[PDB]
Amino acid sequence: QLLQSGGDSVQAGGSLRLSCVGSLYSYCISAVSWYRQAPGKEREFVSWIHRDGTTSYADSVKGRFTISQDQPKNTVYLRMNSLKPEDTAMYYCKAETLPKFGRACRNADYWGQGTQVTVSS
Repeated sequence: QLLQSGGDSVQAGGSLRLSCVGSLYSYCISAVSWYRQAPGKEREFVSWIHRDGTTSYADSVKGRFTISQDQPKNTVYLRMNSLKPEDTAMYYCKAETLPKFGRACRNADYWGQGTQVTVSS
């Protein structure tokens, strides 16, 4: 189970930090990612962080948002800076696990239930 926190309404130019907190074994996790979906639109990729610390970003947020992780805290953060109205959406985190990492590990994707972020002009 993945739980999320940190949603809010903020003014354009502001900052928020979303948390993805996993009731999972960190050693099972290959990568955690953030997605978002706005009404009337398909899901969008936002950011990705591997077990080994490598990160990747969608073009929309490259250099603007930062993804980071604290595995002892079972937590991955989406650090949303320089926000603009276009970033308004429901944000979802995904944790991918792989069985190679341990006996309890499954080949599975786990998803949080969504965190609303609203950015007004």
